Amino acid sequence: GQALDAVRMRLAQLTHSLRRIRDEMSKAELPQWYTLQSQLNVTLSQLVSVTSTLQHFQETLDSTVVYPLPKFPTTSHESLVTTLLRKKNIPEVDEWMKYVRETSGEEIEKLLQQDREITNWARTTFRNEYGKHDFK
Amino acid sequence: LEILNECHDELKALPLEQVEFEKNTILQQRSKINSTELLDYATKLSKFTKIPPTFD
Amino acid sequence: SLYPPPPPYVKFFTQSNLEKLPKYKEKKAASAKEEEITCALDYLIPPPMPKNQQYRAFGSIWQENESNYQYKIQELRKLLKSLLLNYLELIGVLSINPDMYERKVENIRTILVNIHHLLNEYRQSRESLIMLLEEQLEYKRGEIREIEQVCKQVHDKLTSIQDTLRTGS
Amino acid sequence: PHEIYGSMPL
Amino acid sequence: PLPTRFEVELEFIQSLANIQYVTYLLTQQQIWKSPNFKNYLKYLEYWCNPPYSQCIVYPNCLFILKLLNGFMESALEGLDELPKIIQLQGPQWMNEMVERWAN
Amino acid sequence: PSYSPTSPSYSPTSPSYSPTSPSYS
Amino acid sequence: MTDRLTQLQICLDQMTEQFCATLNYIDKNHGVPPEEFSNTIDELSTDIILKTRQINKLIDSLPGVDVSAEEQLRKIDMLQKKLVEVEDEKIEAIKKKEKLLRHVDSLIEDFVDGIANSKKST
Repeated sequence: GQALDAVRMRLAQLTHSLRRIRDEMSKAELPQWYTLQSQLNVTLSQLVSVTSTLQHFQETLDSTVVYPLPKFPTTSHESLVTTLLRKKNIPEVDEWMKYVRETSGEEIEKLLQQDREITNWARTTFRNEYGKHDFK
Repeated sequence: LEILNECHDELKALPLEQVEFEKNTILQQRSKINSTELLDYATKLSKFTKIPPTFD
Repeated sequence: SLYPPPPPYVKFFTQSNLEKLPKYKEKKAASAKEEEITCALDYLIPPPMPKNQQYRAFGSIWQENESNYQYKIQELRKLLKSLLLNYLELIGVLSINPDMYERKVENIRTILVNIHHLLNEYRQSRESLIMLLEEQLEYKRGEIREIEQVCKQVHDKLTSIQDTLRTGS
Repeated sequence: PHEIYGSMPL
Repeated sequence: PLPTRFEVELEFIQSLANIQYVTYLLTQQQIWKSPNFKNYLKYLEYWCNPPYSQCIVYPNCLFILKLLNGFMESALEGLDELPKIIQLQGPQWMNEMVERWAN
Repeated sequence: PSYSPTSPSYSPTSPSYSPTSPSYS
Repeated sequence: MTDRLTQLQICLDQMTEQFCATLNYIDKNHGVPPEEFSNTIDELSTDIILKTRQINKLIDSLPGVDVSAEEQLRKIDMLQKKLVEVEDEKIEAIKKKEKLLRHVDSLIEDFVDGIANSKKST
């Protein structure tokens, strides 16, 4: 419950930041560019923290089993239950990665290791380039 | 003059031409359609539109 | 799936087919002077009504001034009296020898079933037309009569005012 | 069409 | 036996009255994208006159297709609002259907 | 305490994307 | 108002329900004191008789119960005819009422102009 509690508080503050950026964008007059950058960076790094913390506690979330309350009436709130129950993605993202995979399209493994060696080589090359010139 | 003015206003409130076009439209609509098809369609919808009291 | 697929011919008719339909039907009429599907444009031609004027669906069949009933009344009255008499005889059967009571039960039901048949010929759409007829007729008469009443009272008030102003002259 | 125009109060 | 095209088109028209069917049909992209389906929808318009209208089982779809007719110049967008709007506008649309027929 | 609660952001108008297919018997 | 055919269906349904209840009482009560049972059954039989007499007085009170539908056809046709003439007469009635109405309006305007130019004449 502790992990889900931390997820709750962090997601609540993320939703609060979203409500903020919403009600300062809803104005008919656009504020200064710099305030928009500050709000963007803060909210976006907060989203990063959301992702990282959700990553950290996957085991606690998975272990939990969902069950409706005995006191909760489904006869009158079945629509509300179904609203939270449904999880299928929005369609546009679906065909989005479908076209993405269409465009992308032992052989695969050796290309994978070739990518490994290119990555390592590029990292070493840029380390050497940084070391070549004194930046301090 | 005031009271006859509200008498004029209330008489004008009760309707002129619009009522007679509406009555006309009623008359050609009734004349165009035959009663046999209307009664058949009413009988066929009597089961669906009218909810029986014994339908749980 | 839950939802059956669209009809197949739906996909055959594009905008080009719609715009070329007039010349196609003109050519078809000129040539002509169950319909075989020799061209993709045949479906837009209105389908012909079946000669039998019948339509079958789900195992069921389907196909003037409003645009001795006393015999039926007395038959219904005697049937009701006989139904009450048979109910009395059946409950007496239940009283004395109920083991064969069902032997009469369905019999009574038949009479009840006959009553339903007696309703079928009496079927009521014209009666509903009549009742709606008189209700809107009386409503429009009420509206009309209140109209002449109110205009007449306004005219009477105007005449009284005219007399009053003439007296003050 | 004119029924609505003639039937509404000012 | 094989049903005639009359039966299948009439059953399609009467099934168009279902909100779930309309939502499912509009869910797929290619159904609305393809002009064939809307061409067939406009072709279906000629059933609002007798004696074809005498063969219908549920008159509500008569407006729905007409409402679907409006959909070709109102936009897909509005698919989400379809159940709410039909539930809200059922009273007045039923009243106007009754005015068209019962009077 | 709590500076401000969150505004109700329910979206019942969302149509949902539940896949329905195993209806035929 | 309630159509008498719907009342007839309600009456027959109530009659069937009353017979079912009476026979259920008989089946579940035969064996209760004889006097109370007899009194209750007398009440039930009086209910049966009364239901029968509303059935009789509703079945014979159906207009058109003893009238052939074709003279209803002519009477309905002539009803729409005389209806056509009655809205026609209402058309002339309303048009002449509007005529006298704007005669009244014209005299109102003339009298108001007379008042205005008289009280500004000094």
